[PDB]
Amino acid sequence: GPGAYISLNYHSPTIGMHQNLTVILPEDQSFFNSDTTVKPLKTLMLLHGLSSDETTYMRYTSIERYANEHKLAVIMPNVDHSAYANMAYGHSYYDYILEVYDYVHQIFPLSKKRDDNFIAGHSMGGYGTIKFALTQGDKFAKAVPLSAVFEAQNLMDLEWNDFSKEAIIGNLSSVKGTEHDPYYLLDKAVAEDKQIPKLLIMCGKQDFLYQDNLDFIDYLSRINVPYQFEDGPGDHDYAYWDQAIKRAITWMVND
Amino acid sequence: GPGAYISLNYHSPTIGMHQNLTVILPEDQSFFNSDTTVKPLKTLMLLHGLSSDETTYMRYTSIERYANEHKLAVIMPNVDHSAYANMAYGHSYYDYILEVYDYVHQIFPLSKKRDDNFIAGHSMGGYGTIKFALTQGDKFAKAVPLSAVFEAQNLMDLEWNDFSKEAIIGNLSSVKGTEHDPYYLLDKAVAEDKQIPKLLIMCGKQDFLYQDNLDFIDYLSRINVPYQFEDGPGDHDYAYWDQAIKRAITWMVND
Amino acid sequence: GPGAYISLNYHSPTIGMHQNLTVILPEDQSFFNSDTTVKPLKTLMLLHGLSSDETTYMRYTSIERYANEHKLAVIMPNVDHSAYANMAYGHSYYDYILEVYDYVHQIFPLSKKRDDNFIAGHSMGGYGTIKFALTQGDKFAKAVPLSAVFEAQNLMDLEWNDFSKEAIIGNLSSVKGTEHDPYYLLDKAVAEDKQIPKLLIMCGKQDFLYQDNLDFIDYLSRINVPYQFEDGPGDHDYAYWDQAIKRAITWMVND
Amino acid sequence: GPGAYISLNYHSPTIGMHQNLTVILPEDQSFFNSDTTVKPLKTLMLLHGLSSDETTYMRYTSIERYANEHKLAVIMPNVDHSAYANMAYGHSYYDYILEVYDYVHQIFPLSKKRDDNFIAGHSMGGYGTIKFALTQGDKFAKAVPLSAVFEAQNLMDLEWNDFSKEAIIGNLSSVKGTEHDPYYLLDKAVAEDKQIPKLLIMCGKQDFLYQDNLDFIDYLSRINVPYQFEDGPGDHDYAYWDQAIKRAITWMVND
Ligand SMILES: *C(=O)N1CCCC[C@@H]1c1ccccc1
Ligand SMILES: *C(=O)N1CCCC[C@@H]1c1ccccc1
Ligand SMILES: *C(=O)N1CCCC[C@@H]1c1ccccc1
Ligand SMILES: *C(=O)N1CCCC[C@@H]1c1ccccc1
Repeated sequence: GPGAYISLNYHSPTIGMHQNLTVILPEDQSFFNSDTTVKPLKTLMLLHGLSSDETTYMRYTSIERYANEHKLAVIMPNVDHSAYANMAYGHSYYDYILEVYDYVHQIFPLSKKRDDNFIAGHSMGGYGTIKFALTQGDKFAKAVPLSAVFEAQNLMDLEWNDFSKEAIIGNLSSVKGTEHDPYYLLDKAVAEDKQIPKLLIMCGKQDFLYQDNLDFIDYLSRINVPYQFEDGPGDHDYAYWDQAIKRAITWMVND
Repeated sequence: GPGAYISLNYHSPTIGMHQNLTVILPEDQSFFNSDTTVKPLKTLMLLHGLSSDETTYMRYTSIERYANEHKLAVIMPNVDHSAYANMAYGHSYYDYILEVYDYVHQIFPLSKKRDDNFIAGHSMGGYGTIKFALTQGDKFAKAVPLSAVFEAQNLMDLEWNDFSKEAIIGNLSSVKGTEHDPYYLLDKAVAEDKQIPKLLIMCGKQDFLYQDNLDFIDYLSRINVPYQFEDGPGDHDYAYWDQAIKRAITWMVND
Repeated sequence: GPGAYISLNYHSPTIGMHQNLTVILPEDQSFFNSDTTVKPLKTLMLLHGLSSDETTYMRYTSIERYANEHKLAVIMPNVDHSAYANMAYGHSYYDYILEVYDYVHQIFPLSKKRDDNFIAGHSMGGYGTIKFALTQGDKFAKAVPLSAVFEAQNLMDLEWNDFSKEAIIGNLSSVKGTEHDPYYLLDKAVAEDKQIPKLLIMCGKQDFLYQDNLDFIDYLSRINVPYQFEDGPGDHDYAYWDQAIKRAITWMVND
Repeated sequence: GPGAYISLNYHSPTIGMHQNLTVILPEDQSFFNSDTTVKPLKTLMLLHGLSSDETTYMRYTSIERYANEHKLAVIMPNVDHSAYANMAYGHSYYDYILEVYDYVHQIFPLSKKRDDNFIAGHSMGGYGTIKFALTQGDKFAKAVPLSAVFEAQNLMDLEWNDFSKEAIIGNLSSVKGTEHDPYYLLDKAVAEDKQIPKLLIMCGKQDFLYQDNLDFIDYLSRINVPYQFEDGPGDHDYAYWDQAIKRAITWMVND
């Protein structure tokens, strides 16, 4: 089963600039028959890590092959070094992901039902995934952080090439207890009885963030929030993310 | 002002291969608001000439700027050296254009009303435009051949690099009186009382097809088919088609 | 080390039209220092199968990841339904591959040494690979047919979607003894003592072309031409070609 | 004149992320002769304005047609909302432009002589053009600011969609006397007997930056810096920049 690979570049009203976006749209027989109603596809929002962009999942994995097999549309935006935040000094990249979600669901044949919408991503994108899962729980039925950063201070303190902590968080001395802290977002969601998407958290056992993942699922267990955790051999690279996204895609479309 | 520039590559069931396609999709406020119904856009099917492809209108004109002013969606397929024919030895490129039409109208917010759908193209694409206008009149309200080939044997006998006459028409010596002949298609459309689209025919006065164009509008006049004809200085190049397509787009979107 | 992914569209003098080409160019520190001459890279010409195009290796495999690991440049042209032949009724796609080879070696930092240049491909592209291996042996030190068609009459008689046998071979009754026959090309290469590139032949055991590959390597054995043959589980799909190409790239650069 | 349109995406060591870049590469015979030495092309570094990106010159002008006509290679990078600065809280985008210059001169057949290299851009890109002209005068023989901002404080105090002045300049209350201020860069270039490329300054008379351009040219004569200023009807839009780059390209190439 094949599909369409789509590169879109549009002027975003939220971030004030042209920006590239890539979309995988699997083929359906209704797309070629003008007398049939388009039946909308299940949709995955997929978020890249630091130093990656909207092209890197396509280049370094076989994701389109996996998505085609499962009739899953995949949306891959670009957010730079933003950590998926409305940046103190930068762009409103949190709001941007929400605009991308609304835009593709308006212009493409994508289901708008919560049960048909998922979010996933790796490293900074796993951090982004858990932030959206805990603040936009009504938009996604399932969320898949891969090799995620859950202790936000480890992301902000990283000395990554050309990376600016202050652009994201400004003057802030710590992120604990703020909108940047997944532990705070999680306590907030439980306290307000928000829907939390079904969680499949994956991380390779040789990954440097492996302890970070253990600490977070340990906290989830202690506050009685369900999840699936899958580890096994793997490091912090696209060889691991290629295999994990294949497993994640199978899990999201099947129950 | 702003819009989306879209590159699509999908596996076409009609031509049995992956093929690239370009789409210009102007922005509409309904595209960014999940609570409003999408307002479908007026749509232009735009056909390239021989040796061009799906990228060349973008590269050699400012078509996206003009389309954006008038909120006109533009579909630009690729058909190789086919002359928009179901080839004797090749691909079913006539059927391909009908497939592209149904496909983009299924997956994008494009109006399906006849009054909102137009077709245009230059040289071999003007030849294609008049063929679809005279055989698919129920799909297009307006048609704009630019520097078109109306006497088909000029194209079939043209001595262009790597161009194969026989791939298109096979062993046929002449194209007159066949599906490849716009005069025949025209006589059959009038004889069968088919709806024929509103016609704007343009061609520069220094173009080698100028006299070819004069012959065709003279025949249109003798069989009581209306048209508007625009000439003036210009040759067979993108300096002319950049100008001509800007004027054509204003004519299409305005009653 | 991540490198560059490059999409090129240029007007080909050989096939008389614009055509898309994709290139993977791994990073070399000399690319960032204007005062040095570029260290020319090893280069692989990679040929797609029928119904694929210049984007399908990127989309359905992780080839860029594998190429980056081995600092291997990769050239991926598009040749439609041509079977890499100068078509009886169509385009001169055999000559086209030679033009692509000359073009990318002129404009990119690619080694022009025979020992640094390789060719590979699957199905129709493995058939193309073996023809180029046996007719351009001075240009390639290694050749890797994957799931190749070696008995050409099976591809010509294949009834694939919109596939035209006469477009390639015209009025020929059979392909035995012609330029289209790899067995003839092999006998001719041995008879004239042409250099034959180092051969790695791969085919999945569940592939319908498996017996066709066994027949060909048996003939190679009987005329004392060396080769390495790799089978194992796998069918005729990109799941198989994703890791045949990963093994092939390791084999090509490590001699 | 036909040519190559090239999209490149590479992981930049300077800005720590994958980034897209577009390149226009006109044809020369030597690109198709394996036996001739490639003749290096004249090269234009072309800088977009605020809210544009690496695709917008190709989409909203006919620049490739003009460049092909004069055998001019054109490099179009993306620098987001950076104003071509090494940002206080962001990316090292000044250094990035220098990396791009070195990179494309290593991997493409581009002349490294000063007399063959030019720089141009509009609005924020005209501001960028004058900054590189006055700090990298040895890399460029000619520079063309189009509708530029010379009084840098107009750009920093601008109230544009999602635009962050503090990302660029930090706490600075004024830009005067700093690297962001073109008037200081000009006095320092004159003071240090630094080479100033030949200057063609263009601005439409209805452009809101027109008085800002008049002020700069009045200062240029006042201190003996030669220039040509070209005005005429035009506003701050791509309709004007389409003229102006067409005229600008003819001026730089012909000598
Ligand atoms: C993930 O996107 N991050 C970017 C570089 C590699 C992993 C890294 C990270 C490491 C440690 C803490 C947070 C982020
Ligand atoms: C138009 O598509 N054609 C391609 C090459 C230039 C003009 C040419 C044509 C010339 C004369 C008759 C038919 C086509
Ligand atoms: C390979 O490119 N061919 C295209 C379709 C799938 C395999 C097919 C082929 C099958 C049998 C004989 C020849 C070709
Ligand atoms: C140019 O790129 N700038 C972005 C918005 C429109 C013009 C604008 C600018 C205006 C005035 C001063 C500096 C920049």
